[PDB]
Amino acid sequence: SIMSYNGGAVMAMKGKNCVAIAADRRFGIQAQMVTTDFQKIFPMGDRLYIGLAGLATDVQTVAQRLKFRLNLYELKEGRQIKPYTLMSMVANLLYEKRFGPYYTEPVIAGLDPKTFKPFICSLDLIGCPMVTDDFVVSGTCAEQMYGMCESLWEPNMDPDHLFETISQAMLNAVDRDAVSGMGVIVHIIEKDKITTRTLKARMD
Amino acid sequence: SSAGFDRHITIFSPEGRLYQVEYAFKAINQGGLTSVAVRGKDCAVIVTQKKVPDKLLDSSTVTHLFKITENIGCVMTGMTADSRSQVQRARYEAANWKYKYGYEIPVDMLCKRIADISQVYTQNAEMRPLGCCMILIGIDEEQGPQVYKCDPAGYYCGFKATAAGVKQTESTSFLEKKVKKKFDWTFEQTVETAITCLSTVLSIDFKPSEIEVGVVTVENPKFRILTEAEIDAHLVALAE
Amino acid sequence: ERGYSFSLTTFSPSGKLVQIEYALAAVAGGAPSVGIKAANGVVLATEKKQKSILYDERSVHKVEPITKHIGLVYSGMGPDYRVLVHRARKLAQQYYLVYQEPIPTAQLVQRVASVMQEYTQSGGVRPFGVSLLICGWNEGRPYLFQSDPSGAYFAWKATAMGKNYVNGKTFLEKRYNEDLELEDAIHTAILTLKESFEGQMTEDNIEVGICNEAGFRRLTPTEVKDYLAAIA
Amino acid sequence: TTIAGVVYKDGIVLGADTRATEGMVVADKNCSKIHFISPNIYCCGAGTAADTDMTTQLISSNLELHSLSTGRLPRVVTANRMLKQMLFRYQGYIGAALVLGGVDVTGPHLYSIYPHGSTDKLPYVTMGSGSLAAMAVFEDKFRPDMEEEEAKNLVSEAIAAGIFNDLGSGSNIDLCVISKNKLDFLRPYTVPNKKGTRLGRYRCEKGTTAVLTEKITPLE
Amino acid sequence: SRRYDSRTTIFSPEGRLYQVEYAMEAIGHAGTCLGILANDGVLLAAERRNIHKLLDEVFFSEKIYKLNEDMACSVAGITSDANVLTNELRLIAQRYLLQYQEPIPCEQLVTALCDIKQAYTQFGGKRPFGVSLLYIGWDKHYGFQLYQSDPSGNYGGWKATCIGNNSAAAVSMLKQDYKEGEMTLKSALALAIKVLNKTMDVSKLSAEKVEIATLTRENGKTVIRVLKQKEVEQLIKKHEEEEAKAEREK
Amino acid sequence: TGYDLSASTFSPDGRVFQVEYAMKAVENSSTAIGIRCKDGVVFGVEKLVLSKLYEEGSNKRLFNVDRHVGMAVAGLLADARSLADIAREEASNFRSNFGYNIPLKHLADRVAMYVHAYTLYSAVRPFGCSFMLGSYSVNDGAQLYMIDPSGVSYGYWGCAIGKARQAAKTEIEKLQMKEMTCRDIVKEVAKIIYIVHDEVKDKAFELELSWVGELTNGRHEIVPKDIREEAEKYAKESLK
Amino acid sequence: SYDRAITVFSPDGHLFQVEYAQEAVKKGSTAVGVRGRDIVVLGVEKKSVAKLQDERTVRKICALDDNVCMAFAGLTADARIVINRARVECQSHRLTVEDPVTVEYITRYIASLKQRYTQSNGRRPFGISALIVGFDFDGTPRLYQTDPSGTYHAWKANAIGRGAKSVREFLEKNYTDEAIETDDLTIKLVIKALLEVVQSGGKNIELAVMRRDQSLKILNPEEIEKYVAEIEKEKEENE
Amino acid sequence: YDRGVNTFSPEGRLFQVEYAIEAIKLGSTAIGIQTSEGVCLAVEKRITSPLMEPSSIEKIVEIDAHIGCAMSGLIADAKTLIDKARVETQNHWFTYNETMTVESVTQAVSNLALQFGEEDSRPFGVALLFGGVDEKGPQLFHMDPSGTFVQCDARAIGSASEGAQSSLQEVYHKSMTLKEAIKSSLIILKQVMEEKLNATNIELATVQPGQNFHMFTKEELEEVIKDI
Repeated sequence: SIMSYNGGAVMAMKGKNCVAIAADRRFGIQAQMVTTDFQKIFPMGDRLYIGLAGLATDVQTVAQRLKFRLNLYELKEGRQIKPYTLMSMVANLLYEKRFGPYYTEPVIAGLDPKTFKPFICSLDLIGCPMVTDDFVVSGTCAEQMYGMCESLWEPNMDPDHLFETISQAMLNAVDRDAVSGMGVIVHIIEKDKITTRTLKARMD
Repeated sequence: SSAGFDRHITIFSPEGRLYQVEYAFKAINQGGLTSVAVRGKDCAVIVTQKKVPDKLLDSSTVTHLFKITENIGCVMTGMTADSRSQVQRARYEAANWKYKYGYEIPVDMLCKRIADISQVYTQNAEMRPLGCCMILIGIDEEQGPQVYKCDPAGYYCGFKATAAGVKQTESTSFLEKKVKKKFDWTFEQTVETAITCLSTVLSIDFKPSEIEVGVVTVENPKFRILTEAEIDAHLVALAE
Repeated sequence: ERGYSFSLTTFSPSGKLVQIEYALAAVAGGAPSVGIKAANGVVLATEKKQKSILYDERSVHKVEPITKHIGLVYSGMGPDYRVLVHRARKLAQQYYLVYQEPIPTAQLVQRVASVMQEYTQSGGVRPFGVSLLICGWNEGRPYLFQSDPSGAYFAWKATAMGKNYVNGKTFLEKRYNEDLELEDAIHTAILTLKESFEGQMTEDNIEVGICNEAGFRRLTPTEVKDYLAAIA
Repeated sequence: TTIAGVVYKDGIVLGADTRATEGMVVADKNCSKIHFISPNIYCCGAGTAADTDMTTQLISSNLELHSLSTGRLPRVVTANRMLKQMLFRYQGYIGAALVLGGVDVTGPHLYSIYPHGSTDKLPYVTMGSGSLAAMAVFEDKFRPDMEEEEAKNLVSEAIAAGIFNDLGSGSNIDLCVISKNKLDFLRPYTVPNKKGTRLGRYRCEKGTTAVLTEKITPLE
Repeated sequence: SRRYDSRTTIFSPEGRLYQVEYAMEAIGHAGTCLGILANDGVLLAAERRNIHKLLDEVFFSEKIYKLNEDMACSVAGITSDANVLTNELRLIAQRYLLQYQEPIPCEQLVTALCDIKQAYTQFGGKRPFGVSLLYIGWDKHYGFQLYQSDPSGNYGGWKATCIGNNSAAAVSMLKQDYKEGEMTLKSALALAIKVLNKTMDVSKLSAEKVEIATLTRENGKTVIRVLKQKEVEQLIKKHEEEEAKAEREK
Repeated sequence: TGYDLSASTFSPDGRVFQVEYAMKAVENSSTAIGIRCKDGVVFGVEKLVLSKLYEEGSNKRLFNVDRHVGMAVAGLLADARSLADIAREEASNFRSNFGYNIPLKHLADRVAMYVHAYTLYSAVRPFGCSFMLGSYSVNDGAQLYMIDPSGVSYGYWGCAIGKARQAAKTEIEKLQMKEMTCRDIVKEVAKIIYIVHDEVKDKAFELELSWVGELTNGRHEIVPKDIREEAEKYAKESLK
Repeated sequence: SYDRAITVFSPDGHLFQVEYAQEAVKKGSTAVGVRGRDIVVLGVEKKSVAKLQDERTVRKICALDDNVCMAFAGLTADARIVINRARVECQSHRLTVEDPVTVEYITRYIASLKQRYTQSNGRRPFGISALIVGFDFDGTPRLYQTDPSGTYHAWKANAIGRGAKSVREFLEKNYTDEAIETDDLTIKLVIKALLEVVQSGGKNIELAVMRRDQSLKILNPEEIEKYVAEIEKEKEENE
Repeated sequence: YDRGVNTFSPEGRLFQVEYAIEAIKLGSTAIGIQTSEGVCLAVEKRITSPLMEPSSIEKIVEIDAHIGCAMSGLIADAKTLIDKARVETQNHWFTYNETMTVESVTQAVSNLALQFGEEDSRPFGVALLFGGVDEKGPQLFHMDPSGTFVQCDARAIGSASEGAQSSLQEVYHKSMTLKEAIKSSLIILKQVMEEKLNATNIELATVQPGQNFHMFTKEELEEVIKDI
């Protein structure tokens, strides 16, 4: 499959009053190392991010095309976009090609423009919506990602244990499969302020 | 008030009046056709007459009445050139309605289509505005009787007592105080006043062969083209 | 067909459009219309009177709401009113496909006036004499908007349209102060309906829609006689 | 992913589960496959979720503009004709499994939606991979012209029976009740399948995680 | 069928396009705008068309519209006919961001709109654009860029611009107070205030009847600032108060 | 001025003179008629010969559509061939989708759509051609129809076109619509057309004949003029 | 699309709104040019600048290539279209036949495109003209002209715009084959031309020079005063 | 009364086309001569100023190898017809492998001469002089803007057209040779030229089977000038 070329796992773990998202730093081809610089998470709008896992062309395509539609939205009316309209906007573009569909695993981690309510969603390449308050992940390993959330993650968590849990999550899970590694970048956002942390893996 | 070609095309005057379709209002008087419609409680009646140049006139082509569907039917006025084409457009709208939607047509949306069609042709003056007047009846459940008339101005309106044509100003003005009041409407009562309103301007009391009279009552909802036999029975019934 | 589509309506020596001046003259000779944005919601009244007793208000309506939460009134001809309403209903889906959410008030005015202003530069005829009044309730504060043929739209609490639109508005300027409620808006709507009356205070000579933050509510003339019988 | 229902005497009762996953791995226990159409009609999704949602949004689009223009309650066959026409044009390219039902003034109507567009009227229909045991419980235990309460018990037992049988059926139970004077969408209902408590505490603490760079971005 | 069109495109016996004259009259009627010199900032001033106090004015900026985050433009002309160009140029600047993922220097953007503005002129006898608009913003090269659009297709861009017949009296005041850096944003505030005081016939120069906007360069913000009426009130009051100190020469 | 120029633009009287200019243009054409008995429909046309002008049998106004339907035209000859060819190939569409004969009543609706549409658009003009349509069949019967430049679809048991029209069809009422046998009515109408449409103005003329009905079993062709010479076998003694 | 007759042929021998649109070029600002074996020069006046703002962007001379200089007259809009259209041509001739654009190839494009732009209906002719100044490959010079009908012709010197007969009569001193033996004599020739053509002077004068492969340079308002100093002093030296 | 621009005349003919036929009378003067040794021709460049460069103005062009052409009145529209017809001469060499015949240039140009129409665009005022030598020997051909083609032993266009042909009718004969055709034509050319004869006033255009192309070369025309 094409999803085994670039790979990548975007882990968005929501806390109590805040939402966090994390992704691997490594960008390369299969097991051959290239560079850790490329970040698969991109900032979109104000107090909102999006994770992407898949073909880097479609990843940057969603980055530039969402920036297109979002700029038209914010430049028409100055109101900040709501996450529900954003998800319907993402599922719209992914459904525009039924027989031509691109390869991506969009994961949106954002806040509420009006209030402190966080948001999480993970859609397939055809834009299958999932709206929950717990967590959203898209990546390679099926057993490891959701398995660490079942073994650790709880509905009510503070940012201290949120980063520590997602740390060992990105450790005991991502390090299982060699296609993702070489460091992990973490983005935790809340109405108060935005915080960004990073991690480290083996350099082999 | 007129700038350039304004007099010959459709735009708005200083008062905003259209020059072309006001000629279409006097485009009805060609032929001298007068169609009156009286819709009663359970029934709706149409009455119209004809002109006969000579005996070579065919009795099959006499009928000026049109039938949209088996339930609903129509009557036209003015120049017959625009009426036959506009009726064929109603055939296309009714056939496409049952096709894609697959249920009974309210006859209100059909009058919405024709109202916009004659309006869209009034928009651009490089095609003929089609000033023909569109008059129908209707049959629909829970709404009782239905009669709708699509005027060439691009809007649709119709009710119990409604009519359009050259002499309908006189007759319907008499029908103002004559109809209601309280007057109850039966079959022979609605057809009687359909004759009396014709007797206001004409009062010829000619044999039934000349009139084109449709009537639709709700027992079997299907509208039926009338035969001169039953009208002759109603003609001797209205003579006291 | 021909397909000329040329712009034939052109600039006057003063710079304005004489055809649009004829359009505003069709609005100035239009039927009396008024609406009031106050507090919770917006109230629409205007007037409808048949040419004779042969017509009734139970079937054909001069006021058809654009959405369940968004109503609309207007001045001028009905045929072109239902035309721009038909385009407004279609355009509502072009919005709803991407958003999957209802639509803000001004969001209609932006795209409707854009198509209307496009229809000016475009060939054939123009916006004609239909000046539409768009209202609705969103984000907790409702809105009342009106545009013109040239596409210029403004926001306010209340206005008068059609004939005697200046006299009725000067009466609404002294009556309307601070904020008003739905009952008070309907009350002074009877006052501006009694301006050109004719048919005020009678349920069959007018139609009253009302916008609310819970969504637009269209009441039959029965409720128009309820509140006003007994008027004021 | 199983949708089924039965039409009782005075109305229609439908049901669905929330379970949509892939394989034996537990992923999403909560999913809403019952989608809005209009006050008189609901819809139950299956197969591909995103494609059937865009289809039910176009059907709700056509019924929104038409019912608003007509001002009356449309018939179920009005959307069924466009449903069977659009899916027939693709000849089954987009997999579509839906339950089309509703109660109008003419009474209840039920139509089975297939990717080819073939629709037949039945008192009860079962769609999805859990349609085997559901049809078996229905066909065996069904009697015509049941009341609303007995239909709720039949739908509850039929959907709960297909849970264990089918591989992808389970988690929450959704109820859909359609009638002339009442419209009931009841979610959730009952969750027979769960997952127990953790065997031990792996809960993380500070000092075992090395942080390279911690960036602070104040807002406002 | 050739006599219906008025030949707005076709040349005129005067040796030039005849409709462009009436186009310059369309913008030259009721349109009131200006520009201020750019030194570490820039500001904008216009006239509010609304004389009705009952209006809501919930749309924030009235005559000024924001095409880009760091770059906006003043506009003068028919509202909706300008609003078509607002979203059009906004999409042209958006398709440039869709290309390079980087903002748009105003130079090639203004010339692109000029190539669009000549469309109605050069074919079909179409009605030319009755809207002439200004340009403001900032770029990595020339810093603050203040340009001007003309119906003839030229970009008449200056750091001090004039729009309208009433503002034509300010050009003499612009060159009378003319300086370069030197001028503070505050000095340009009093400069444009005296511009309206000389041009606009409103008694006492009411602050709520005229539109004022500013712009600043911040890293990496570069905010286009819509201002509350509080600072404009005290600005024009402090302005004519400084003029009360400028009449002491007698 | 010039309210009559464009066909899409009305006039203060409520019509367009382009149709009226085309109407009286057909009046300059020679005799074009039709008559239908119970056994068939008789057709005839009078050819006007200016000088020689050419060989006999060339470019006759009598045309054909299908085996059961044919054209007798009037007015401009080229546009007559145009609408004749359009109605000629139009029957092939009904023959392709179905495979039986096209009803003449609804075949005139097509020409009604063509002529009316050409009056709708301002770019094109109305056609200055009229014509007669008639036919007979065992499963259909005798239907004669008349279409003019105004796009009117109508018919009579008999009709006339050209200079002498109302005076030519007056005495035709002596010939019955049913009881008469169109085989003998060939020479019966031949005596009328020979006497009427006065030839004292232009002495050189010629006469054509055709027929359709049951005797030919729904076949429309020319009843032979060279056989029995039924045209002048009688009418030579009718005027004296 | 849009169907209509731009201009029709009159028995007088020419069209109306095309040949009369030459007045749109005749009413434009004065523009001239001089080719040379060493350095090529040109000039323009009547800038009508406010002098208080930045006029650098209204410049009437652009470059498709460093060796190609565009000198035009008339309104700016059609000039900018001539710029971008010739940019598509010079770039297409950059892609195909990599070597730079010859003057006959660009004049054929600009002139014949305008001609076929006057041919098809629904296209209004440009109200502008232009004349090319530059250096052909292998050191040869170039100058040509453009017509509203799209005809190109090469002169010895370029005098056009307002007062074309006045400056051409002033070229009586330019007919000397000794001009220009040096670049200083070429700029002195433009100095005498710009002083005579037309209203001038000291501010609105705008020009530039290019010598061989060296790119064109626009001198600041400093040496321009020096060339105007020695040109004005030459009248005192001629006594 | 401007109607449709395509309207006929009551005499009659096309309005706009006949107006352009009168517009040919202001063009340059060019005279071709048909001679068994070859088809010659010449034109007056009509110097508008002493600054004029001689090689920039040419009224004669070369279509095919042995086929030449001339222009009249308006230029650029004819210049487009020149190279556009050359594409059809190369497409002629595609299938037929040989040079296009001089008579077939009529079908290659005059057929497409006026295609103009309002929909799917304006006529031309230029008349062409077709020189060349086909397999049958020298041929001189001429066409009008309307597409009407005629074979002429000598044809003049532009200003001197009526005057040059009226004077040249006497000097032309079936025995005219090449050198005689050149020096007897420049007598008319020096009569129909306003400026004093020089190398920049007129150019020669010749086509011969054995000497080509040629066309003609400069500095030889000056040798014929001293032979005036």
